[PDB]
Amino acid sequence: RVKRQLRENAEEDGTGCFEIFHKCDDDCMASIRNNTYDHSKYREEAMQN
Amino acid sequence: EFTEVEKQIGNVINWTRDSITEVWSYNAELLVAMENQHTIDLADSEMDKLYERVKRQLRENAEEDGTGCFEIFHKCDDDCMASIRNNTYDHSKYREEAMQN
Amino acid sequence: DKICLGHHAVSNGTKVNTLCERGVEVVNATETVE
Amino acid sequence: IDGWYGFRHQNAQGEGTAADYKSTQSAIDCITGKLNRLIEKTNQQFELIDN
Ligand SMILES: *[C@@H]1O[C@H](CO)[C@@H](O)[C@H](O)[C@H]1NC(C)=O
Ligand SMILES: *[C@@H]1O[C@H](CO)[C@@H](O)[C@H](O)[C@H]1NC(C)=O
Repeated sequence: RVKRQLRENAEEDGTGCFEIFHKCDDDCMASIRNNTYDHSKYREEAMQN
Repeated sequence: EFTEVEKQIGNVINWTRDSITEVWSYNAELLVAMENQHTIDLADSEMDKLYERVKRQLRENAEEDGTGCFEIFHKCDDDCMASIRNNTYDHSKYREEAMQN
Repeated sequence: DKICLGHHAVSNGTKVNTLCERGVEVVNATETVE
Repeated sequence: IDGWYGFRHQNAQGEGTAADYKSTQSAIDCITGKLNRLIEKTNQQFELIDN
C-alpha cells in the first residue's frame, strides 16, 4: 500500500526502507500515514533527482 | 425404534452416536470454514497473479497508481488492448515512444 | 488512455462462514447439508 | 504500544513512533473473530455412563 502510494518518489533499497528523493516534511509524514499523499505535487522534483 | 432395546446397551448406543455426531459436526464446521478461507485466498491469489502478469507485460511503459488501472504512456489503442490481453504485447516496440513521459 | 482491472460481483450474495469471520458476503454458495 | 503495526518517521527532525489503524484493526478483528468462533463451550449435554 505504501509502495502504491509512493509512485516514483521513493524506492525500495533492499532492506525494506523507502528512500524519498524529494523533501517530504512532517505534513508529508501525515499524508502518507493517513493515505492522503499525492504524486501530482512531487513527480518532477523526485524525478529530477 | 418400535420395540425398545435393553436400557444399558441403548444408553451406550446413544452415547456413542452422540459422540460421533459431535465429531462429525465439528469436522463439518472446520471443513466448511477451512475451504471457504481457501477459496477466498485462491480468488485473491488469482487476482494478484493477473495483476502482476499485466504489470510484467506492460513493463516500465505503464506505471501502476494503486487502483488497478494502468497509466500507459503510449497511445495504446484497441489493438494494443488486444496485445496486452492475449499475451502478444511487446514493450521493446513501444519503449522509445513511451520513455519520455 | 488506460486499462483497469476488476472482478464479477452480485447485488445480493450469501453469507458464509470462514476461518476468521462470520457471515462473509460472497458471490455464490452451495449447500453441504441436505 | 498504540498498535501492532507502526511507522518510524525519519524526517531528520525527530523520531515519530506512530501507529497505523486500518491493517492492525483488520488483524485484531480477524483474530478476535477467530477466538469468538473457536473459544466456546459445547451445546450438547452428556450423561454419566459408567459408575
Ligand atoms: C436413544 O435415543 C433415542 C432418540 O434418538 C430415544 O428414542 C431412545 O429412547 C434412547 N434410548 C434409550 C435406551 O433411552
Ligand atoms: C450458484 O450455484 C448454484 C448451485 O447451488 C447454481 O445453480 C447457480 O447457477 C450458480 N450461479 C448463480 C449466479 O446463481
